[PDB]
Amino acid sequence: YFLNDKKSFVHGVTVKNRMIRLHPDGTVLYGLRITTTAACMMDLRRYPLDEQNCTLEIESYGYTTDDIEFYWRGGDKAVTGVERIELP
Amino acid sequence: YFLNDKKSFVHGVTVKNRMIRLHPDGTVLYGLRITTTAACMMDLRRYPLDEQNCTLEIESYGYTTDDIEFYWRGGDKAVTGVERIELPQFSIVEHRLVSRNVVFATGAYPRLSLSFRLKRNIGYFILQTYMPSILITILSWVSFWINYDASAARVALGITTVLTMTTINTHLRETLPKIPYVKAIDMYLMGCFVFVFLALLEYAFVNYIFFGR
Amino acid sequence: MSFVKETVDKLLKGYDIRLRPDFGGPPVCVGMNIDIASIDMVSEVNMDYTLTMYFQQYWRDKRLAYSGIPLNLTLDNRVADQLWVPDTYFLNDKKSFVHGVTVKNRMIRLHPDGTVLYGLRITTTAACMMDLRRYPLDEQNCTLEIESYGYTTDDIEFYWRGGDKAVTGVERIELPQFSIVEHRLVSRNVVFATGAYPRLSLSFRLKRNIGYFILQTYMPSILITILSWVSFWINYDASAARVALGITTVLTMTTINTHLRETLPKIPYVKAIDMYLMGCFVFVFLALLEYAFVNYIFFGRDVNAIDRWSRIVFPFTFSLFNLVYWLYYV
Amino acid sequence: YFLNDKKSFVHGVTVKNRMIRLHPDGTVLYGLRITTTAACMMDLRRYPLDEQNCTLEIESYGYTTDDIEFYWRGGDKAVTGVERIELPQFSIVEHRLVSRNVVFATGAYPRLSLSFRLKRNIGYFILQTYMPSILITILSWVSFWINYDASAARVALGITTVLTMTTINTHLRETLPKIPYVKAIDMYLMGCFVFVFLALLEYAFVNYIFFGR
Amino acid sequence: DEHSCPLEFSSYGYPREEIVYQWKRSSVEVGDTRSWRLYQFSFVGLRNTTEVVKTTSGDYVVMSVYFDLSRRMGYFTIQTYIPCTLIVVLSWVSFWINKDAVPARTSLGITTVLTMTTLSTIARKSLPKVSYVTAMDLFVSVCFIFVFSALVEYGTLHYFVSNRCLDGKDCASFFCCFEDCHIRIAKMDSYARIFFPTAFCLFNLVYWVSYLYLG
Amino acid sequence: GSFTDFSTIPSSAFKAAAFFVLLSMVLILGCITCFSLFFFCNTATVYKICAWMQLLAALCLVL
Amino acid sequence: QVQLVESGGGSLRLSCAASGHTFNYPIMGWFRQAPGKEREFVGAISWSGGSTSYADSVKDRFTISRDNAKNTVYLEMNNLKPEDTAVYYCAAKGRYSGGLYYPTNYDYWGQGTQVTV
Amino acid sequence: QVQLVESGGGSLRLSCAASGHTFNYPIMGWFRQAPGKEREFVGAISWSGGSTSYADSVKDRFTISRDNAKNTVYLEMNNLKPEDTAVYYCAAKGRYSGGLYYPTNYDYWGQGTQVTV
Ligand SMILES: *[C@@H]1O[C@H](CO)[C@@H](O[C@@H]2O[C@H](CO)[C@@H](O[C@@H]3O[C@H](CO[C@H]4O[C@H](CO[C@H]5O[C@H](CO)[C@@H](O)[C@H](O)[C@@H]5O)[C@@H](O)[C@H](O[C@H]5O[C@H](CO)[C@@H](O)[C@H](O)[C@@H]5O)[C@@H]4O)[C@@H](O)[C@H](O[C@H]4O[C@H](CO)[C@@H](O)[C@H](O)[C@@H]4O)[C@@H]3O)[C@H](O)[C@H]2NC(C)=O)[C@H](O)[C@H]1NC(C)=O
Ligand SMILES: *[C@@H]1O[C@H](CO)[C@@H](O[C@@H]2O[C@H](CO)[C@@H](O[C@@H]3O[C@H](CO[C@H]4O[C@H](CO)[C@@H](O)[C@H](O)[C@@H]4O)[C@@H](O)[C@H](O[C@H]4O[C@H](CO)[C@@H](O)[C@H](O)[C@@H]4O)[C@@H]3O)[C@H](O)[C@H]2NC(C)=O)[C@H](O)[C@H]1NC(C)=O
Ligand SMILES: CCCCCCCC/C=C/CCCCCCCC(=O)O[C@H](COC(=O)CCCCCCCCCCCCCCC)COP(=O)(O)OC[C@@H](O)CO
Ligand SMILES: CCCCCCCC/C=C\CCCCCCCC(=O)O[C@H](COC(=O)CCCCCCCCCCCCCCC)COP(=O)(O)OC[C@@H](O)CO
Ligand SMILES: *[C@@H]1O[C@H](CO)[C@@H](O[C@@H]2O[C@H](CO)[C@@H](O[C@@H]3O[C@H](CO)[C@@H](O)[C@H](O)[C@@H]3O)[C@H](O)[C@H]2NC(C)=O)[C@H](O)[C@H]1NC(C)=O
Ligand SMILES: CCCCCCCCCCCC(=O)OC[C@H](COP(=O)([O-])O)OC(=O)CCCCCCCCCCC
Ligand SMILES: CC(C)CCC[C@@H](C)[C@H]1CC[C@H]2[C@@H]3CC=C4C[C@@H](O)CC[C@]4(C)[C@H]3CC[C@]12C
Ligand SMILES: CC(C)CCC[C@@H](C)[C@H]1CC[C@H]2[C@@H]3CC=C4C[C@@H](O)CC[C@]4(C)[C@H]3CC[C@]12C
Ligand SMILES: CCCCCCCCCCCCCCCC(=O)O
Ligand SMILES: CCCCCCCCCCCCCCCC(=O)O
Ligand SMILES: CCCCCCCCCCCCCCCC
Ligand SMILES: CCCCCCCCCCCCCCCC
Ligand SMILES: CCCCCCCCCCCCCCCC
Ligand SMILES: *[C@@H]1O[C@H](CO)[C@@H](O)[C@H](O)[C@H]1NC(C)=O
Ligand SMILES: CCCCCCCCCC
Ligand SMILES: CCCCCCCCCC
Ligand SMILES: CCCCCCCCCC
Ligand SMILES: CCCCCC
Ligand SMILES: CCCCCC
Ligand SMILES: CCCCCC
Repeated sequence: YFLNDKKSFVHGVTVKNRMIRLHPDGTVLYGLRITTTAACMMDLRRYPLDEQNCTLEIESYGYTTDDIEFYWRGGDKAVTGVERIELP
Repeated sequence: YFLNDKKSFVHGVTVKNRMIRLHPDGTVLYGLRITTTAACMMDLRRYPLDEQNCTLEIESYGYTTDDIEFYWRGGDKAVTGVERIELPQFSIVEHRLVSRNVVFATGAYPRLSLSFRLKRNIGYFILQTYMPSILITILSWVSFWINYDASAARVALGITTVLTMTTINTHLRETLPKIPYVKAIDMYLMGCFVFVFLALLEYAFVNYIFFGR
Repeated sequence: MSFVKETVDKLLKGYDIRLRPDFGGPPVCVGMNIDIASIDMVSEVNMDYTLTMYFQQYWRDKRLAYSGIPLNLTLDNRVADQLWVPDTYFLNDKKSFVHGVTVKNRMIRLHPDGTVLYGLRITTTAACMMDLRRYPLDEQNCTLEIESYGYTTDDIEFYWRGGDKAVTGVERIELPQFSIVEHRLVSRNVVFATGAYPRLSLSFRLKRNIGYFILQTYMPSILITILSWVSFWINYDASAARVALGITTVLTMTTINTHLRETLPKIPYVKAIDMYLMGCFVFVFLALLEYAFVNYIFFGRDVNAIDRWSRIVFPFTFSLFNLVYWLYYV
Repeated sequence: YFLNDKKSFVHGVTVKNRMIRLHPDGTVLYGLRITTTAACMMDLRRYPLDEQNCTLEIESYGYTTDDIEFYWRGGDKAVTGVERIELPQFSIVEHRLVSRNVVFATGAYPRLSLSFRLKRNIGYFILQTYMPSILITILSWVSFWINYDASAARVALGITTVLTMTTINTHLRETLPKIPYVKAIDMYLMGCFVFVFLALLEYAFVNYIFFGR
Repeated sequence: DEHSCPLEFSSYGYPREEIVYQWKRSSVEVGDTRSWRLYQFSFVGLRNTTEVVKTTSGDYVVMSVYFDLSRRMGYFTIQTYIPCTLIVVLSWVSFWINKDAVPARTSLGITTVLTMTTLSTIARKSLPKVSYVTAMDLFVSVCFIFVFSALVEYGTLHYFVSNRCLDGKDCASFFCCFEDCHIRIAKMDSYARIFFPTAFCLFNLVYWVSYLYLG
Repeated sequence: GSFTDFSTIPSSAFKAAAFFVLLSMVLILGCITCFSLFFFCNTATVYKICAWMQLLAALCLVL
Repeated sequence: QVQLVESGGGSLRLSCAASGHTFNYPIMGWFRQAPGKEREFVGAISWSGGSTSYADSVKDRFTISRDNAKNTVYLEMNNLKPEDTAVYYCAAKGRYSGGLYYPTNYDYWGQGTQVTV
Repeated sequence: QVQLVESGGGSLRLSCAASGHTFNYPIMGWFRQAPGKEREFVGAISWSGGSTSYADSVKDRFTISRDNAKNTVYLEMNNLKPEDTAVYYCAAKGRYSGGLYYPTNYDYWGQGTQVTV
């Protein structure tokens, strides 16, 4: 789940934008297309000459580290497509 | 159910934010991530110098106190995250938890209540809404130190101060116009308007008495 | 009737819904066909457009093939859920849905040769980033991108059924502030790490209507500047008159600019209309400064040379500014 | 289904607002309570003196005229409540019911159409836009009768009339739907603006000829 | 204004011959009115009704509860009614201002017109965009006409001063004052000083009495 | 029905009748204002001014 | 309603002028009917003047323009063939009528001009 | 369309100038093709500047930047090694084209500049 989300959904046209892929070994790959509205507290005391740090926090809802352990697959190369982000 | 709720939901991405945890002694814990748009009365009579007291009332729907009894687990430690709240315009002064039984002639129903007191920050209002009105009134007072025969100058000063006051009051639509109630800012603006009006009327008296007859 | 019923039940029987047609064989081939109904409001603030259409996917499935029953069947709501359909999705959509009232606007028609036709009525809000640098003299390019979600080109191929006639109903669009100059249909194979996915693009080119802005932005600013030039012909010793004229022209320019940026979309970066308005503002400010210079030099500290120079240079400079602006931005 | 709908739903309180009724002969009556947002393209060139024709198009989705046919039960009395409808900006002058068979490549599909003709009422427009515009245009002509030597008075009057016309134009668009194309109200405002502009420009000629040289 | 907002319900499909509704006892119960979120209106009680509405599907028993609401007038008073009257008085100030102060009186009149124009927009900030005229809009329009008339009066004064049968006789002399006619235009200021307040007071009296009592 | 909302008035004849009665009201209130003008202007002139204005109000009311 | 009138009839320019409630019938279509043959869809034009649609046979030969300032549609022809000899009609279509190629969907027709080559 | 032209072939600065519809093709990437070796991605720059991406082989050595004064993108090639010899090309990529590292996703390619050292 996303601990900072205020409203999130999975796109559902034409079908539900999900995906599961299985391999000959036991591995499973699970993909979703998700739009979220995430809270980002802003320090606007220096507005408009300000710099903001926004975050997205991903966590398990009821499993501890004894049961589930997260990690970025690929390290710093895990998140892709940041160059596509453009704002006015 | 939350009595004063208008619209609430349980988050559902990637899965429903709902957990059930059992214990060997038969005990059960149920957790939910809920976003509730609860409704609280506000006394906007002293706005922007007000201090709201909003509440969340938790109540059982079907069962009475004879079947279900609500209580706060941990006494005063039941609610956490008041430090984590960060509102831009409001500032939390105190939070309270009250458990009781609403008494009906038919029976008694349990209820819990979590209340927050939210003072409003007045620096922004003192900077934007109040200070220009005071400066405009002080500018309107400038007419008394100008020569009494400077008719064009004094009349232009007074009437343009009135026009500026009206301009401020109309484009003050940011300060709660859509819902109309008499607040405190309205009284202050009305007083400043009356003062500038009297300032112009003063030169009216001066001109008629001393320049004509 | 019962013959049709039991035959349809048999067609359902023995059908694997998690498996596409010809899993080990060549890829399935899906022909897309869009019938536009309308393009609703197009937002510069959100950089998106809302589009309503009838979206049709045509393909062949030998599993759902029957002999006899010459009429082409029509599954509606329930057994339709028990058939494989492509996992097509719109890459750039922000919010979309299939219309529900009175019934789900969906249709599945099976021809006796195993062919399947799947129609949907879809409204979708799609992202359209806009180059608002020549606004309101801008020309925009919006697109709708259709792609398979999980299957690469080796499993599914997409195409435009009917070629350039695949998309119809473009003439039906009646946007108020935009005119559709051209539209195009494109098919590509975008390459990801997994492989080459199919992609279709339906592109529209939009040209904004400009008479609104000519009426309410460019004309009042020009008239206010021309009014500001009247000080040069007003007598130089008319201090109250000239000062009131100049400062009230400045006030009117600020009023126009402020209420204009209030009524217009937010657009938090520079445009062309802003440059024009700032030029007019600078012109009226310079006119007031010119009077200040006149008042200090003469009457302070046979028309005077400063006003004689102003009368000829200010209209001339404003004309050059207009020429440069219009040539640069047109 | 409604062909020109943008968003619609069936009300679901307290239960689904739906009804099935059977008759012994075999007739079936099927009722729903539907709120729908339909598209109505508008020719706002003559705004606010315009007249709109907003239609609702009812059509079968899958079936064709070889399978299903439509008709208005009760004929012209198939739609009611139109006389009871009230709107803040429009009056329903007339309503019409039509039945057609739209032709497509697949075949001819049935269609029903319910059209309303709406006439906009102009009292508030006359009160706030047309009236003060005319009055300010008239006020701009007082400079003609004001003395030619008095320059401050005439210049202030003309330029303040221009400012007031600009204020009226701007604040109008702070109320009017953006409607972004030319309209009759915009043409009238531009005409009044040009009139006050020429009235102010007249004193420029007067002052130059009879004081400057 | 006062309103009677309804809340009406019935069975959707079952006519009067199939389902019949009845109030249990004593209409409906209302909690303490202070807890209610009504800020623009004041509660003036409620009432209940039941009827048989006739529809094409059949006859249906429709129950209804009307809540009476009365608008509060303080906010609109301070926002519009007091500033408009004060601006009209400031328009009247021109008459007491000396006639020779041409820039002063002209600027005063035209800026009062501008201020009335500015105040005229805040009226419809809390109402649906309607086509007809409300009482506050009518009041603002009358005030605008008053200030316009004051400025026109000064214009006329400045122009005219800067320039320079049985039982009666003659039929016209008796029905007109064409004799002699000038002098009175100079005393136009003295006439207006008492004419304008009397007109505005008469308008206020008739307007307020009609809107409060006869309606 | 209300005078401010001409959309609700049943007919143009009703609109015209209301307009004429309103003109009569305005003219008679013009007299009740010129009762102020009795202070300064000459009595014969003010009396004739209301005589004509009341005649006009009467004609408007008859129409 | 709308009243349509066709005029005109190798640079040939036909003109279809519309009067009345032209807004309610935005799309305007040109058809041709040679002797013996039935009506065939030559072209179609929208309200705003963009998104013109021509038939396969005469896609590039003809060009259709529009100007709502006078409510007239111009059908230009560059190179004419001797199969083009026919009676040319103009018609108007509603906003939710249907397809463009079917004359039944069009409501108001014109008397139609004659062209021979 | 868009046309890309390279120029500028210790520290070597390579400037790729773009002329045309640059907005429709926001991202610009750099590729190198040594003789006998396949075309290989090196880095990429977004539309609004920043968000630079680089290949693993040339990390912390090459730094791409853009000023858009004349629609120019500068590779600013530094720490030149003998293995870093190849024909360098600048290419344009649309808003929705896919991954940066694949030449097929890039629409328009420049002429290409040679560097041999
Ligand atoms: C708001 O704006 C909208 C904008 O469109 C406007 O809409 C139009 O409204 C007018 C009425 O004012 C509609 O006109 C009517 O249409 C009737 C139906 O026409 C179709 O069907 C005709 C055949 O009959 C149908 O119905 C019978 C049963 O009644 C059924 O058996 C048939 O199978 C069929 O379904 C058909 O003829 C007609 O036209 C086609 O075919 C003829 C063939 O000769 C051809 O000439 C046409 O070119 C066309 O191809 C169409 O397909 C129609 O019956 C009706 O007729 C009236 O006049 C005739 C004589 O002219 C009388 O005989 C008859 O009794 C009627 O009095 C009339 O023409 C029009 O269709 C609307 N347009 C659209 C697109 O919906 C609204 O009116 C506006 N309203 C407001 C409130 O502002
Ligand atoms: C925002 O505003 C709301 C609305 O006013 C406040 O809500 C109230 O909070 C107060 C406390 O702050 C509550 O008062 C408390 O009730 C407790 C429980 O009452 C029990 O006892 C009664 C009588 O026997 C039973 O009927 C009931 O069912 C319960 O069993 C009391 O224990 C509290 O005690 C004080 O008074 C008693 C006398 O009654 C003394 O004996 C105690 O020693 C002590 O002095 C107190 O009376 C009140 O009920 C709440 N009202 C509502 C509607 O919730 C919020 O507190 C306020 N929030 C902020 C932050 O300001
Ligand atoms: C409920 C029933 C109604 C009751 C109310 C009844 C109202 C009663 C007043 C009537 C005034 C008109 C009466 C006829 C006036 C006749 C004239 C008269 O009386 O004498 C003159 C005025 O006297 C006077 O004080 C009269 C001065 C005018 C006073 C009127 C003020 C305006 C009244 C606003 C309307 C309020 C009432 C209605 C409200 C709904 C003064 O001569 P004087 O030679 O010295 O001058 C110098 C000259 O030579 C000029 O240089
Ligand atoms: C000494 C001081 C002097 C101060 C000045 C004194 C003058 C006072 C000011 C204005 C008077 C206004 C009179 C206007 C008369 C027109 C009244 C009218 O209603 O005309 C409508 C339009 O006409 C039509 O269709 C077509 C005809 C349109 C013509 C509309 C007239 C606008 C001009 C306005 C005149 C401005 C003043 C001019 C004074 C010089 C028709 O009804 P309709 O069902 O649609 O309404 C429903 C809607 O109002 C819902 O409430
Ligand atoms: C089930 O429906 C399909 C259509 O979804 C029927 O087949 C299609 O029928 C149409 C109409 O005949 C064919 O279109 C054209 O027909 C004319 C006839 O003169 C011909 O000249 C054209 O060249 C064209 O063929 C269409 O090609 C045909 N093909 C498809 C896509 O299925 C089918 O007959 C229906 N089955 C039954 C018996 O209900
Ligand atoms: C009216 C606009 C607002 C005016 C506000 C009040 C300002 C003062 C108005 C005084 C009007 C008046 O009494 O006019 C008298 C003069 C006499 O001039 P002359 O013939 O002695 O040179 O007459 C003239 O100068 C000639 C007549 C000029 C007025 C013509 C108006 C025509 C309007 C109808 C459309 C043609
Ligand atoms: C001081 C004196 C001169 C003021 C005169 C004000 C008069 C002329 C004003 C006040 C109230 C006004 C009316 C108020 C409401 C409406 C309804 C609208 O749909 C048409 C205009 C109409 C009918 C107005 C006409 C002008 C009117 C009668
Ligand atoms: C001072 C003199 C010259 C003119 C005064 C005229 C005044 C009193 C007139 C002008 C317009 C009039 C209003 C016009 C319309 C209505 C609506 C009606 O439902 C009640 C009366 C009411 C509210 C009128 C009250 C009186 C009124 C305000
Ligand atoms: C809405 C129109 C208002 C018109 C205002 C007219 C103001 C001037 C009236 C002058 C009256 C006195 C002089 C009349 C001279 C004459 O007509 O002969
Ligand atoms: C809100 C009140 C406005 C003013 C009302 C004034 C009414 C009285 C009219 C006085 C007219 C005579 C003034 C001059 C008298 C003198 O000669 O000193
Ligand atoms: C809330 C109590 C009822 C409403 C009271 C409104 C008072 C408005 C007074 C405005 C002044 C009118 C008379 C002015 C006379 C010069
Ligand atoms: C519930 C209170 C509503 C406000 C009622 C008006 C209060 C008085 C406002 C100030 C009036 C000033 C009039 C100008 C002359 C002193
Ligand atoms: C509701 C606004 C009331 C405004 C009152 C302003 C003060 C009026 C004082 C009276 C001025 C005239 C006195 C002299 C008359 C001869
Ligand atoms: C409301 O309904 C009840 C029950 O039917 C009835 O007794 C009562 O008279 C009605 N009216 C009021 C005002 O309560
Ligand atoms: C704020 C009012 C105007 C201040 C006048 C200052 C007077 C200085 C007297 C020496
Ligand atoms: C607006 C009221 C102005 C009054 C001027 C002075 C009256 C006479 C004082 C003796
Ligand atoms: C810029 C507008 C001012 C025009 C003044 C023209 C004066 C002409 C004198 C013959
Ligand atoms: C920004 C434009 C300035 C023009 C100066 C004449
Ligand atoms: C575009 C017209 C400009 C005129 C400047 C004098
Ligand atoms: C809008 C054109 C006005 C022309 C006035 C002479």
